[PDB]
Amino acid sequence: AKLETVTLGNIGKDGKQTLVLNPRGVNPTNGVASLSQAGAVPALEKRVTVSVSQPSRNRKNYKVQVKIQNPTACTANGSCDPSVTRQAYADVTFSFTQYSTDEERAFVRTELAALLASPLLIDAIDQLNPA
Amino acid sequence: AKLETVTLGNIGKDGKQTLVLNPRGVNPTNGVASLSQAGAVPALEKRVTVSVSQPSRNRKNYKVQVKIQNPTACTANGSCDPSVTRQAYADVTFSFTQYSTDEERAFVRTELAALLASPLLIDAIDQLNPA
Amino acid sequence: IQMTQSPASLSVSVGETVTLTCRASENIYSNLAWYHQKQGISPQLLVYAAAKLADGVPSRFSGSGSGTQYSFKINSLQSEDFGSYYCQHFWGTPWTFGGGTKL
Amino acid sequence: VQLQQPGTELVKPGASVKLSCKASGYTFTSYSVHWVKQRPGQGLEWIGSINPNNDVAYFNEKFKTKATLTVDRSSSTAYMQLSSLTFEDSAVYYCARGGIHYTYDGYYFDYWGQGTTLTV
Repeated sequence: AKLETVTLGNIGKDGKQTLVLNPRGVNPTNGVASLSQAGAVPALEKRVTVSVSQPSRNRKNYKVQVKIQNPTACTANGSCDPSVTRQAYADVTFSFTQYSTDEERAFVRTELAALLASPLLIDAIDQLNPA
Repeated sequence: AKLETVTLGNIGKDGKQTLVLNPRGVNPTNGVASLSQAGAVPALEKRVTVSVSQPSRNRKNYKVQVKIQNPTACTANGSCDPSVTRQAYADVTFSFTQYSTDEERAFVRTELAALLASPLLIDAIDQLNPA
Repeated sequence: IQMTQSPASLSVSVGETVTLTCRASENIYSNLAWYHQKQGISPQLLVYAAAKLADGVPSRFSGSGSGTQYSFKINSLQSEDFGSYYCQHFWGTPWTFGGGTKL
Repeated sequence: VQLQQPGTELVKPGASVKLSCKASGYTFTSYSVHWVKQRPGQGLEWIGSINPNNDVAYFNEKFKTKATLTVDRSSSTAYMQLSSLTFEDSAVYYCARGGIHYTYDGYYFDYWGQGTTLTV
């Protein structure tokens, strides 16, 4: 539906760290819908973009793509403005079929979420331990 | 760390379904773990693979890749064995860097998890309508 | 999945340990609760995973379970521990609760 | 953290009043809310439950055609309908918060409020 101010609460390694995302408008060229964070500097702010395939009469496949990327920057010595030193990326691409029902797509999405909360993948991401 | 059985309960749409994954051995040519559900026929069952780039002396940047697929099959007329009718894929790729601290790596994983349960992606995946 | 609990009455005076079980029908994994209520007020949570103490309840309650058979026990019965303990499974959707065993 | 839900309600058979449960102290739109029905002399039932954000509903099979439940985010309240009431409905209705809006492992009811003791 129409994108709104998404607020994510109780996240990050423990307890509570809220994160309020404000919409940043759809890109007409390719249709990605952007979200961002109310940061002091426009280039030091976390952002996420979703992109659902446009429904057509003859489209024998669909593709959802969610792309999070958030930067972390320190105050570089010898300059008055902060500069991005590194950033973390994460993209997920669902790929369904023209005949897939809702029970399948909901299943895949919730399975991915529960796997993200699983005791295996939490350590595989936090501590980078291969399985 | 060391992979074992992974149990997911109350998974989505209506919370009526469960899913138990059993380890299926690490591939030794490219280090890809494997998990699968105990299905009727090995050719059709839900599979999950987790791949983490191995630690090395320097490396450019690390990579975590999760890749699930759920095949749905039907008993076609004139045949005695089920044939996989279709399947829905999904994959997520994290791209942390060498100096990434543990806290910010654990922030992306649960930001994605808390975003896959927001209304925006529920509407974007379950019904396939853009924003 | 239907949970069937084990002796409902158990009588027992306040001088001994008491142990009870809450069987599961179709191998629920290690995720079930052990609610406790005293008559006239709302229930309270004691064990919230299988063997984990919930928030601040004193460490005289202890739970443990196999793949499809789980147990709950108390060291000192004491005067307060009464009121038809309950067990609930969280594997499927129905979350059917148990029969309830008074003391 | 506290959930409060009146003390007593009386309808007469045929009518349908909607029970309310107000939660204060834990940022309402982060933990799902569950409803449990206790007979005067029998066990608990687990009517159903929803979470405040994204409004996904989990129902028991028996109560699917009898009760519907919703949220009010502005006042941070949970409502439950009981669209039709017969003689064998006088019970105690507890509202308890348990879980979180993005994990499917912890759903243990820990913070039960008091009852309502419906009478028909």
